[PDB]
Amino acid sequence: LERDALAERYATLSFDVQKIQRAHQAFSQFVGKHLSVAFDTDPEAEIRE
Amino acid sequence: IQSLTARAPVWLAAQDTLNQLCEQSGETLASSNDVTEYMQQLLEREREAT
Repeated sequence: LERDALAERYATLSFDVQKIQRAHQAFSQFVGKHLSVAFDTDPEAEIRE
Repeated sequence: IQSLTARAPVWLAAQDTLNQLCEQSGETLASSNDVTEYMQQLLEREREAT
């Protein structure tokens, strides 16, 4: 009965760690494919002008 | 010509520091997407090291 709780809690913690790791992977993929034009000014506006 | 000239020293400084940064790195850079690819590789290595 005691060890059941530890298994459950460990499951949640491992899930959280995996979530963080994948979030870092996503940001790395992003910057690999993205910075060339990141945060630049909106072209729709200027074309309209 | 004036626009190209105003952009000339900016371009030259870009190339200069690009060469310096390229030499500071083991891998040699050749294109913008290549630069960003190297950057994400650098982040990956940093994460593993920490």
